[PDB]
Amino acid sequence: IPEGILMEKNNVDIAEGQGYSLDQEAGAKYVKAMTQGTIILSYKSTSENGIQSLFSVGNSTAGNQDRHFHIYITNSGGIGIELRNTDGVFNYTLDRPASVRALYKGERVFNTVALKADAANKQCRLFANGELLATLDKDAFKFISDITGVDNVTLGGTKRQGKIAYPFGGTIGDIKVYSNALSDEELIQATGVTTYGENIFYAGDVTESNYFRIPSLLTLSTGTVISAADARYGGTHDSKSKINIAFAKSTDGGNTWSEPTLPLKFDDYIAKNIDWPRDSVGKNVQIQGSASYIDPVLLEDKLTKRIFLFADLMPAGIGSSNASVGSGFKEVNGKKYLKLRWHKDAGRAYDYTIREKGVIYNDATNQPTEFRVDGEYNLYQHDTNLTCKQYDYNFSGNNLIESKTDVDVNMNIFYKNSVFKAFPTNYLAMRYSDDEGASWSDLDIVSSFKPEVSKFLVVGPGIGKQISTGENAGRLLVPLYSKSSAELGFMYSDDHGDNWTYVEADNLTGGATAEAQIVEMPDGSLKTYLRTGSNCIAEVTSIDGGETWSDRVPLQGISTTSYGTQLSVINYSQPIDGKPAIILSSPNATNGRKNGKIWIGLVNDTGNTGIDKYSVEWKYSYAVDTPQMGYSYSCLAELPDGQVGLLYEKYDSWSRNELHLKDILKFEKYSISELTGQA
Repeated sequence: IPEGILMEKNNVDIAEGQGYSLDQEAGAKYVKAMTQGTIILSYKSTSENGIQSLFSVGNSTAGNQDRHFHIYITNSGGIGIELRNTDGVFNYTLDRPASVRALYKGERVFNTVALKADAANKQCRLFANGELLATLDKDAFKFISDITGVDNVTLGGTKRQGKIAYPFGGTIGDIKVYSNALSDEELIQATGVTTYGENIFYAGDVTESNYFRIPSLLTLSTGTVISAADARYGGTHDSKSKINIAFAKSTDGGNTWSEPTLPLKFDDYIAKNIDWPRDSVGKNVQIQGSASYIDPVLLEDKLTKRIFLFADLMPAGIGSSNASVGSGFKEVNGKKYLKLRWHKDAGRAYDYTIREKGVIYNDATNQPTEFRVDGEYNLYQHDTNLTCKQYDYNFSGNNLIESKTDVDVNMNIFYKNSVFKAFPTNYLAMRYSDDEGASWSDLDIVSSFKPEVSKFLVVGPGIGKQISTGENAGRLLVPLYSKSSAELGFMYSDDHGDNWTYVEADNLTGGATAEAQIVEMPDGSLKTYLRTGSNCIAEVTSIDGGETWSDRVPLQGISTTSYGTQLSVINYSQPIDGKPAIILSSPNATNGRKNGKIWIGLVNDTGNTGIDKYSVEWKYSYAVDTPQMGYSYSCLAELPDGQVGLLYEKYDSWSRNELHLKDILKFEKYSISELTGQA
């Protein structure tokens, strides 16, 4: 077979279920016998068929339905290949969910994909839209030449017993089939021709994390747009892992973003780019003894121009699921202090406290020890910083080995190997900045108020809210949720963030994930929209600056799942259709986190007093992509121009089949014209 392009076809429209024969192409005889090679194609799918073959080569005869090779896409954005010659001979498969998309800003768009079958390296690699998606290594390398009785080369389907299976519908922009294995670099460039939206954080940036999750986006009063997200190092698992909070800002209306920083991070475990296994066994494994920060909330005090970053602080090996019930604080002399356990004492003997100026006290004797903690909660003994060996983590088969290295890091009270350990429950941490992230204040653990009866009290990720008018104008609020005497809760500050007060919003003890976001009504009253464990998004109203809240009321007309998903709801500065408006983002499917939509709700004044004064008409909905396309957590922001920015997870973060995916946190912008269908 010749060196180079064996076949090339451009602009082929394929009617759903019909396919397209490439058997009369001059090079079909070569394609039907490839020992290795590269296939690159640009396509636009207009079909909702579940599995759609883009290109295939195989045996179409009776009883030979398992003898073929094909590159396919799914209506949910997955992409993969199957190289088969019946299961007893070989069945090589490779895929990666949420790799491609179907629609962008109201129109079906082209995607560029590529498969490289590299005989020399006994390796197969899939690429899509400028990204290397997956790799398959096989000692017994196989390709088309190994399929028995190949009799066809087809576009838009796979011939199985004379029928077109995995029917594609749409257009094949171009397809090139090479006999040689092109370089990854060529394929990255080749497929990178089609990209939609942009990335703020990405695998390869200075955060050193391969994964990201939980978006936070906010436009400051100065015009600067800031963002934050979980930098998830050990795959995409929720805490009881190694996770830091990343931060970035844009000073050009969301066009370009600065080099990311890590304002909230721990160093007990090294921050490194690592490929987390996605096989049925390894995908479930997570880092066991690392401390972490998870779920960011951004907020600005428009009077002082100060910004705040909040996140859950998880001690080594802790996640909400295994957090100990308690506050993590002890009251001495009528004041609450963080409790500490001396590593040589009994497992549950927290006989010390961190008092004023970080001095650690022996509660029994009520005398200071020779230890203290600085503003970072790192330990000192007689003015010398204590240190401990940093951990590294690597997979040895399906086992994740967490081993010490020779690297010394400052010993923090939240580390597994600290001489003084904090109580194993979760904490609420925050830092402030008066220079838009150039520098941040010391670590402020504001959860002294954590109910002693609570298992966990965490934040509702996204952004906080400052009341702009009325009796409580200036008050800062951050949404919370817990497994306690209350589920939904809030923490507010009337002194510009210096001190915070906890508020129970209900009396629910089930501990469901009541993540919520807050919007302000024209008179300064507040409406909070939250996820529930029912099949609806709930709404609660406050008429006293967030101190008391009405009972949950279902948000009629916006579908969701039983387990639910975090949502984003924000105020918009200009009226829409002449009325005050709020904007909401959330996946709209009743099962699976998919079919993300942006809704616009118009505020109406019924003139009634209190709780029933305002009614929101959810008049517009905007589908971001096709129904099966993944969409999980998100955060909206009104950009300096009239646009609405959107930082979100373009995949199903609930699915156990879509864990540990890189490049899923996307940033997109929409005008009100588009959102309202005006275009």
